[PDB]
Amino acid sequence: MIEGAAQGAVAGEAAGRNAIIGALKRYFHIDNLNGTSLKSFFNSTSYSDVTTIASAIDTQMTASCDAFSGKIVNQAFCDVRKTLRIVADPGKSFVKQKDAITGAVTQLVEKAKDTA
Amino acid sequence: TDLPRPSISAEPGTVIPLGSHVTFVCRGPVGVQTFRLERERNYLYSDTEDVSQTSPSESEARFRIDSVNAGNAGLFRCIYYKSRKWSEQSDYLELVVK
Ligand SMILES: *[C@@H]1O[C@H](CO)[C@@H](O[C@@H]2O[C@H](CO)[C@@H](O[C@@H]3O[C@H](CO)[C@@H](O)[C@H](O)[C@@H]3O)[C@H](O)[C@H]2NC(C)=O)[C@H](O)[C@H]1NC(C)=O
Repeated sequence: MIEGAAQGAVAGEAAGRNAIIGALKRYFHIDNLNGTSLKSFFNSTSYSDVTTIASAIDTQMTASCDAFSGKIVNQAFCDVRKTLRIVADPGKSFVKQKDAITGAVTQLVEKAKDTA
Repeated sequence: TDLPRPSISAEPGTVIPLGSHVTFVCRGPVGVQTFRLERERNYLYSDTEDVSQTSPSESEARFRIDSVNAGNAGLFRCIYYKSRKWSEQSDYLELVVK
């Protein structure tokens, strides 16, 4: 009785973490965030905390898709800048990366909970 | 349309010995808000807002690699943002590391 409410509660938390992790992996083609695995990343921060995840993804994108670093192992992650119209297009106004990431993460968390 | 094309140069040159330094200098008109240094791909870039107005009509931004490796080799180009529009990109510059 008491320990099935326990296994039930962690089964639900696992399915939520799994939903957001799959969504971030499939959309950003990333397996790690902020120096740790996405499963390890979601032990400390909430599964629907759009602001924290978007800021961490922004910081990682600026750090791993730069002109200085040389060879970028993960091109697909940087390629997301083209999806979010973040790459410079002559004649048009600036699109901030953090804001586009925030909108994307918003859709992804809504989609994961929509699974729920 | 009214924005002039930026130019890209490398100092001390396009051929850098392995381990040595190189600096890409992006030049545009006065009032550049942001310079963006792009690689062969649009999504691989570095931005800077420390733009120094050298002359009443020419401003520049510098992107410096202290120690190049083989992965730094390849194409680079400049683009700048001014008056709510990105300018057209400069021509590509090939960095050769030996
Ligand atoms: C993202 O990576 C950073 C590290 O680069 C992690 O930041 C650190 O997170 C811990 C909480 O897990 C913060 O709390 C504690 O701070 C006290 C001082 O108040 C210190 O005594 C503890 O040892 C621990 O550091 C810490 O301040 C924080 N530091 C920074 C620079 O952010 C962060 O947790 C990572 N985020 C995720 C979701 O993994």
